[PDB]
Amino acid sequence: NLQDARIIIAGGGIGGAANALALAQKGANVTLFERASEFGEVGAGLQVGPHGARILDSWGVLDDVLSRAFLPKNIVFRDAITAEVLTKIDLGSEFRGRYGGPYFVTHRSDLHATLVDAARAAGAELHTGVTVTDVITEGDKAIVSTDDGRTHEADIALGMDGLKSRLREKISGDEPVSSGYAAYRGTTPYRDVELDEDIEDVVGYIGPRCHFIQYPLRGGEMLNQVAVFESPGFKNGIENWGGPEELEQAYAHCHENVRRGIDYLWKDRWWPMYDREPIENWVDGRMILLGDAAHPPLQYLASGAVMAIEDAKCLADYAAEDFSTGGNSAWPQILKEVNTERAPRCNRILTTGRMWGELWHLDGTARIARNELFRTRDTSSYKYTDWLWGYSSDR
Amino acid sequence: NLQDARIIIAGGGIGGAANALALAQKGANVTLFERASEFGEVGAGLQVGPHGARILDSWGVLDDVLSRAFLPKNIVFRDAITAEVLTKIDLGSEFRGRYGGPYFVTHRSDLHATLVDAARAAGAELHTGVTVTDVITEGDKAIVSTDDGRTHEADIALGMDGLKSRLREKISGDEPVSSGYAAYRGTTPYRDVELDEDIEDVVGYIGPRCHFIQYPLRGGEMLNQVAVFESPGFKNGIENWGGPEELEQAYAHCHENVRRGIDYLWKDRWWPMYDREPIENWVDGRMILLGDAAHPPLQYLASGAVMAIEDAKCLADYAAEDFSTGGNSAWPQILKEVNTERAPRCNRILTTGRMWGELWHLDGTARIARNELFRTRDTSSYKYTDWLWGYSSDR
Ligand SMILES: Cc1cc2nc3c(=O)[nH]c(=O)nc-3n(C[C@H](O)[C@H](O)[C@H](O)COP(=O)(O)OP(=O)(O)OC[C@H]3O[C@@H](n4cnc5c(N)ncnc54)[C@H](O)[C@@H]3O)c2cc1C
Ligand SMILES: Cc1cc2nc3c(=O)[nH]c(=O)nc-3n(C[C@H](O)[C@H](O)[C@H](O)COP(=O)(O)OP(=O)(O)OC[C@H]3O[C@@H](n4cnc5c(N)ncnc54)[C@H](O)[C@@H]3O)c2cc1C
Ligand SMILES: [Cl-]
Ligand SMILES: [Cl-]
Ligand SMILES: [Cl-]
Ligand SMILES: [Cl-]
Repeated sequence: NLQDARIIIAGGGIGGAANALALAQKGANVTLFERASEFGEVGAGLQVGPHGARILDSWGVLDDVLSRAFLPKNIVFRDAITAEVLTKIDLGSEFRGRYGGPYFVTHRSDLHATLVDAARAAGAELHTGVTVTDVITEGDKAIVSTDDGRTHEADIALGMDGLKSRLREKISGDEPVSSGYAAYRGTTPYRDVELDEDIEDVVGYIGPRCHFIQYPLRGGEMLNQVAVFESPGFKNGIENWGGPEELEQAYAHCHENVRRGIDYLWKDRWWPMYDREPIENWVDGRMILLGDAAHPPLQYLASGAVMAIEDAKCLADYAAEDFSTGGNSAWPQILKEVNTERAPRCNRILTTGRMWGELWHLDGTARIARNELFRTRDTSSYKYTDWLWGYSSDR
Repeated sequence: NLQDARIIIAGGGIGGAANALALAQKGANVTLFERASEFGEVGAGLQVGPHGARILDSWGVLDDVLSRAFLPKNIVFRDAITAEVLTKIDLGSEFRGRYGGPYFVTHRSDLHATLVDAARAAGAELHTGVTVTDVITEGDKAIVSTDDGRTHEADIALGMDGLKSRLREKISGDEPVSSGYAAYRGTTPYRDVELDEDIEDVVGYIGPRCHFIQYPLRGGEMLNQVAVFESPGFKNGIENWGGPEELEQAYAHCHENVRRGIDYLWKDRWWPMYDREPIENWVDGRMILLGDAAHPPLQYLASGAVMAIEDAKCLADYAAEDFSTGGNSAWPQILKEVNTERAPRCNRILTTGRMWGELWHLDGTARIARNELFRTRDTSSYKYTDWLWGYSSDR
């Protein structure tokens, strides 16, 4: 356990919250600073495969998250032009047996609140409206600066300040890499969505230069919808690219079931999709980058928040194992071993995820090939998914 | 049979020769005019699947063609960058049982000579150094004009004057459509080719914007090699595009086994690859277009000469069936019924063949998808090939 340990976490998204929870459950003294004046997340869906669900269960929060989640029976891929089913991933008891938990979907806001509440309950000291302005390592401590003029001492600090991380600048000068794709979301009362057939699955329509995803939330009462498309504005240097004037033309070539979806999306806000090139080293002295600060992906594998959750589990587990015997002096080795375990995993998600989205967005003969590949696969095989959903950091 | 019938054939390529043979075997009076001063073909390979081999057998010439041919055990597709086997089409006894004949390869020159010799033996009157300058229909006869100032009367005329057909202008004003790809050939003494492993198959290396094919000829004594690549010169308006200064860069990204091949090719001559858009109607009065004049493909399905051979069989069979009972008056109906049977078949080859070559030449994620599609297929299935190799015109 981590009783005598002190950890400061810079950032209170899903990542920082999950780390606060995992560390406080080991008995660590955890202080978390969040920039925003309240804890919160977007009131729309995310997907959490068994690689995240098993970890939530270990922390004792999965039952509760599920009480407010939805349990899809399958992930279903459809052609966005014809609406034809291409393939399904069965998320039933064999899936759950194999991977040690369910594949679920829920509101980001609910998952985030659940984590924050559990971290507090476990002893974490969370602070809102506080920005971490610097982290340095001096001797055997991290020294953390905040925007109220204070400095704080801890054993280690976690840089969990997201895609636009400034703490990352201590290690890398890279900038976010634009995908040229933009994401829109919507949640609609389920019954207000014009549906030809009801939805109890995660449905992904994949088409030339676009996709469209639907899934139920909150026990089937709401439908989450997500539209991702290639922005022509981006290729022309528009700074504020991907705006809603692009949506109608971006989908004009798709099936009516996809085109009807667009009307339900929120149009006041969107998410231009960026990632970063993979980096191996996430550690600067007694600071480690985790979550999107270390490994921000494009969302094709629906695993960014899951990776941040995995990060928490690995950090807490490896530290509790080694700090007990080696104390504070052991922290740099612990960070190194966490980085060595996590980088190959997460960097494969970044890179493979780019290829996976490309595979979705093919046109022409390439689309013909992709459709037939999906149709004819051995659905009993897990070779395309075991690397993702079957990973564990357990040593 | 066709005893009282008179047919004039404009063109003496593989198509015209095969039609001369098929018609003369039915007892028709056949006169064939060829522009060139000698009958001949290129001294390099072509492939003849069972859809052509069965027909040659019916005419009694397959045994003889085979005595000078090669019988590959498989068609083998390899990735042009890695040289990895992707899939094989087994050409063994089950294949031959299914499709009614062998898949063989031979010299174009030999097949052509064999057909010409057999057409002569069967009674066809062949003439070299004679160009057909016009064909018109007057009453119940075709009237054919030649470049020695003569005119000739027949019951029907076949326009078999190739990709650059002028007779086609009677029916369509279309021009050849450039693929932007160019083909080079070579034959090398088998033993002079630097081979890591010996070849007893048709091998197709398929890569980004290029392919490379090898197969043995003449009982394994020579190796046929064919290089097809996307010409940058074409996209820049070079009239004489696809020249050999393009070959080295076109293959630079390929595996050594492909790159070594280029040195063996003839560099003095090449074949810029054109086809035509499919047309339904091939008949103008008592003239019918057949062979490349009617349906010139890109060569990805290795079936252009085979289609011309099929044309001959259908024409001869359908005419012999109906002329016997209806005489000369029946010829326009016969041509219509031959056109109705042949156009959907051949036009599917034109169109599908374009998609098939595109499938070969994919890059990026599309190539990744295509490779995996090929690898994982049900090799016991014939669904990708029965339309091609299992067709018959028999009614
Ligand atoms: C359209 C879309 C769909 C997605 N869907 C899925 C999905 O289905 N499943 C999945 O697992 N993932 C998904 N993701 C990925 C997931 O959203 C992210 O990977 C994940 O939320 C990252 O969490 P984080 O805590 O590392 O970073 P963030 O969520 O960015 O949190 C960083 C926090 O740090 C705060 N902050 C910033 N700087 C400072 C500072 N200096 N001091 C203090 N606080 C600071 C910010 O206010 C923010 O609260 C998706 C992403 C997108 C864009
Ligand atoms: C690189 C390449 C590879 C190929 N490989 C294969 C393969 O493996 N298998 C396959 O089956 N097919 C293949 N083909 C296709 C095949 O070559 C052609 O489809 C076929 O040869 C066409 O035969 P044809 O008799 O209709 O026309 P052509 O071969 O063009 O013959 C037309 C003839 O008419 C003559 N002529 C022209 N105008 C006149 C006139 N006015 N009067 C008299 N004579 C005239 C010409 O001199 C010529 O001899 C390939 C083609 C290419 C380019
Ligand atoms: Cl993601
Ligand atoms: Cl992801
Ligand atoms: Cl051809
Ligand atoms: Cl062809």
